Amino acid sequence: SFSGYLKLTDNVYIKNADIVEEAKKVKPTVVVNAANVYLKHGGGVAGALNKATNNAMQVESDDYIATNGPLKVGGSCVLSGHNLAKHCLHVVGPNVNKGEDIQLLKSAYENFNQHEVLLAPLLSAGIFGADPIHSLRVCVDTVRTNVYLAVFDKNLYDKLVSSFL
Ligand SMILES: CN1CCOc2cccc(NC(=O)Nc3cnc4[nH]ncc4c3)c21
Repeated sequence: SFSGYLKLTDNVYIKNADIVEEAKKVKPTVVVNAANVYLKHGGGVAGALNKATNNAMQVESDDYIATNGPLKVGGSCVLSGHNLAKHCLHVVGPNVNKGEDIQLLKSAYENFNQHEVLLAPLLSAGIFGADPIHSLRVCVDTVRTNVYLAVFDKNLYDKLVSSFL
């Protein structure tokens, strides 16, 4: 199961880890992708997860969009986890660098409540432009199911733990 995580709350855990390496080791039921509405997995966590699947995540995602159209900011869809997990929950947090409303971050984290346990990144963090400290606060105050947060950057991980209320 998940190992080496620091316990933040009754249901939220955190670790300084590369989510691709973590997913390959644990093979969780659900890995969360930091998706955009088009499921174009070019960079950030999405680019990394898609590269680990040898682009199979992108081929599946393009068929999903061709059939269903784009997701909503704050929405999600469940697709295959390929070689990383049973399922991938593609969640769209607001991208501050595209001028999207940070208030949609709580709606994005509500998608996690449909799954009993998840391996996830902090939504809207990294190249999505939000404050990761804020994202962790919204995560703890919204998600009720068991969430294992992987934070790639060691310096950010230390800042998140040391400033956690
Ligand atoms: C190095 N690993 C181990 C297993 O083999 C593969 C295969 C594909 C990708 C990676 N990891 C990766 O790209 N990680 C990555 C990058 N940028 C990122 N930005 N934000 C998160 C985040 C994660 C790995």
